[PDB]
Amino acid sequence: ATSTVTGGYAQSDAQGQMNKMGGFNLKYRYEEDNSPLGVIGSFTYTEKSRTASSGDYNKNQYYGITAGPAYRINDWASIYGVVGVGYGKFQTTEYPTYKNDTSDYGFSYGAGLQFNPMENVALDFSYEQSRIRSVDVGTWIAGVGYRF
Repeated sequence: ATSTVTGGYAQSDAQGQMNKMGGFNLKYRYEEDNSPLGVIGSFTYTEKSRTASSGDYNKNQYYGITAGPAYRINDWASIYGVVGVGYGKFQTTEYPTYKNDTSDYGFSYGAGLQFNPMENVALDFSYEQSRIRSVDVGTWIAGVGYRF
């Protein structure tokens, strides 16, 4: 078997891709004892706030669980479709309105991409998109790290 040890930074941004909201990442899955079959785990954690001069004071955190396998077509690369849900319950934490009416989910989906590994280097990507009504969310995650 193998364990592809990856992690890195992510930007979950919504309503207009402009927001550094990430924290850390770790991806860690097991590989099969016959086929070249792996599994691919996204985990996101958002713990950034964004001042400038307006008052975007990012309350709450997101939590986002997306999953799928990874398998080769013949023997070039291993990529697959991955699917999940994203839950965040934010609030405007400046203007005299506080939490308005927040609470919804979005079914995150996209593809999970995994690169040709090394003996101490891995390169893993997820790109997940969700919608809430008429606000898109996009989240990319870098999985850089090792493999053994």
